[PDB]
Amino acid sequence: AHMFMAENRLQLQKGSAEETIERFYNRQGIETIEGFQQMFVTKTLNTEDTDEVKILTIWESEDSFNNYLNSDVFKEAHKNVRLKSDDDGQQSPILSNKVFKYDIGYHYQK
Amino acid sequence: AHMFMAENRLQLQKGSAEETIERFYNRQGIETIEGFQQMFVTKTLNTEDTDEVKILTIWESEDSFNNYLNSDVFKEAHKNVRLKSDDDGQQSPILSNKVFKYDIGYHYQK
Ligand code: HEM
Ligand code: HEM
Ligand SMILES: [C-]#N
Ligand SMILES: [C-]#N
Ligand SMILES: [Mg+2]
Repeated sequence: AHMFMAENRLQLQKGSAEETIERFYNRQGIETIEGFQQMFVTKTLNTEDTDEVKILTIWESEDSFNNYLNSDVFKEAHKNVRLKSDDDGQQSPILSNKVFKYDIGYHYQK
Repeated sequence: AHMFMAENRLQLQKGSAEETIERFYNRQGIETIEGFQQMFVTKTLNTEDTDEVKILTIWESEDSFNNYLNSDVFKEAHKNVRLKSDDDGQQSPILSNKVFKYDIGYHYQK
């Protein structure tokens, strides 16, 4: 069975990458989720006028990802997550998010 | 301090992801490079035009990755690689590559 990766790509107001990444430091239950293997939270290195933060999650299967999305644990972790565009998103530097999905065809870990 | 991720993004002819991914199964020395940690080879799902395959490499530092690019093993692994546009490359499904670079702000592995 092929592993699976999801990417949540966040476009952020310039300068806000570091404060946004810090939100991911403390766990909110992902460690309890069936099929979850790893998470990376990254800042893209470039000269763009917005920041880009990506959340990569590695899963034993797409199904395990799908089940996480429907889970109480996911819902709870995201209850206070808002976008700049939301009516109550005044304090949010998160301009947009876009989800990308991938088959992991090969993995090596030293 | 912070880990580092490099991405090589391969823009491929439609349908060629799987044959391309198979070329990455066999290690060619990257695992001997100081600071190398992990490699993922991904296929982007639900693409309708060109196929897309990404090679993600995870490093102890940007310096480690920089050293890999200068290495003999990098050279040896890539010596027979051709883009479709190369004089002898017409049969290659590889249309282009683009490199992206990331600071890893947070990582969790179950
Ligand atoms: C594909 C759907 C999504 C996945 C797989 C995902 C994954 C995750 C994970 C694994 C965590 C850590 C939670 C934990 O430690 O238990 C998290 C938290 C977080 N996510 Fe997502 N997420 C998704 C949707 C979104 C969306 C749409 C946004 C909008 C910006 C977002 C922004 C955030 C933020 C800001 C945090 C930190 C939580 C906080 O501030 O309390 N996520 N997410
Ligand atoms: C010049 C454009 C590049 C193209 C078209 C390309 C394509 C390829 C191909 C087709 C292979 C498998 C070779 C084979 O069939 O034996 C390969 C190997 C590999 N490439 Fe690239 N590549 C390029 C540059 C890069 C860059 C810049 C990186 C890192 C950012 C990278 C990371 C890797 C890794 C880790 C391997 C496996 C090497 C090993 O196991 O030692 N490649 N590349
Ligand atoms: C959420 N990423
Ligand atoms: C080469 N990727
Ligand atoms: Mg296909």
